[PDB]
Amino acid sequence: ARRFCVGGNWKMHGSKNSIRDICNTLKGASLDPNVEVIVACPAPYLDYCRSLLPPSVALAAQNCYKVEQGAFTGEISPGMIKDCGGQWVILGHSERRHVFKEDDVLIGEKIKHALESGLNVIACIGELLEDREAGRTEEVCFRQIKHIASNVKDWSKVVIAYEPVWAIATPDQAQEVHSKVRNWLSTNVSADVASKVRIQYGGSVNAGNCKELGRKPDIDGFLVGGASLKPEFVQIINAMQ
Amino acid sequence: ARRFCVGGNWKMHGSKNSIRDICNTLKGASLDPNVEVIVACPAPYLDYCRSLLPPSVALAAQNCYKVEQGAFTGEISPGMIKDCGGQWVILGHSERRHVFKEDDVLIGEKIKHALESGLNVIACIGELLEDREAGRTEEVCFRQIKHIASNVKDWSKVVIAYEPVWAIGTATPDQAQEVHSKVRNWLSTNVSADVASKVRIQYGGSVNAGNCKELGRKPDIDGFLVGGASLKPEFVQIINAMQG
Repeated sequence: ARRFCVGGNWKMHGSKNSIRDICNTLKGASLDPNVEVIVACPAPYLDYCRSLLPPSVALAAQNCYKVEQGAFTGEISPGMIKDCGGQWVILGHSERRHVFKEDDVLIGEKIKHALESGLNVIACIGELLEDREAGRTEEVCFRQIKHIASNVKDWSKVVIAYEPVWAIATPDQAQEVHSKVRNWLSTNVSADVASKVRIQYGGSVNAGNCKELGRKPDIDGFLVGGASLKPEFVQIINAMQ
Repeated sequence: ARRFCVGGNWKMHGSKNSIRDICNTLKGASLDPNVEVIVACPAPYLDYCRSLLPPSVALAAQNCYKVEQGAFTGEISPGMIKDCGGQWVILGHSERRHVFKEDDVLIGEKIKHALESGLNVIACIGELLEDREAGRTEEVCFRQIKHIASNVKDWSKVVIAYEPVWAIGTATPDQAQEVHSKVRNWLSTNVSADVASKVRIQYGGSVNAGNCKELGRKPDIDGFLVGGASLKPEFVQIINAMQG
């Protein structure tokens, strides 16, 4: 009874002409109504995308800071994001964690502030290649979700995204991790919450494997990357039709 | 004679409402035309500020990454900045360096990419209180300037800002002048006399309508990189620091 959720993380890609044509494709396509769709564009285009996006696609930012105002050059707040039409924010993404050194406590605080600000959150987790080779997939993923759960009061506003960053994985391997994460939630938070929380597959998703990955009982959607910039994103959204 | 340059770094402040007021103030203010003015707003408002800002104020971003495109969630590039009306980018700011651990080589690569992309750069340097009270204000400021100079081939596109981080955590006009002076000498001997002669070096310490006038008269201080005051009406008076 979990609503399939598909997010598109454009990452550091996009211009006014390229974003516009992606939006036209979205609002001009037959999208499965049952699906909750989200796209995350670069901060400079937030207000712009919101004007071109159909009401069936919610707008997300790719990151934000843990406070509303401050001497933090280069940082944006949940307040600015909402001010520009955004409703979601991606927090804890593997690139922020590994390339930009964002630690669990910081991510924890960002999630807490984002939520009290009225923003929904896609909280990301994932282990590195070395973590997996050392049977540390669970130790890493549990510790990361722990810091997230600790900052979530209303789970109806967050979606978890699992990133097999170690894969730079099979539908079977992804289902296993999603399964364990849900189990962690069920025993450490509540059965109620574990049943309703969407866990998106943040691995490599394309038109060729979306239907199989989506059928997995514990996979409730995707956090798409490169393909979210292509027409192929429409097929990925319609994975469960 | 170097052209006085005043930058306004709003940092993490601003809403469509608040930003509209500041632009209207600048648009309706009486600004010394000799001054080159720049304001750095949060990335979400770039396109918005450009349409409300008078042609006398240039638009800047508060940061950017080192590549045009890529798998770097949360990062923006010089290309997007320019696509939204921006002409400048602040790089190496004390907050990025210390709060977000941005290091010298990374800042160096950003500066080189921003420049080749057609963007002007305000490159920041500054030592911590630990470095100062330890007698290494120079060794820190020189390392940073070194990594900056190494990635600059057209100095006409760059402005350097000095941040007495060691105080922004009180610093007199005398000590500020001494640092700008050493930095300029570093450039004169390690880059060229010409470049050191023309490069603007802004004071990024705390600037207000109360000190801007005497800080500006310092021979080696060519402007400011204002913080909190750039959100208030006094920013106008700071821009007019050298007026008569």
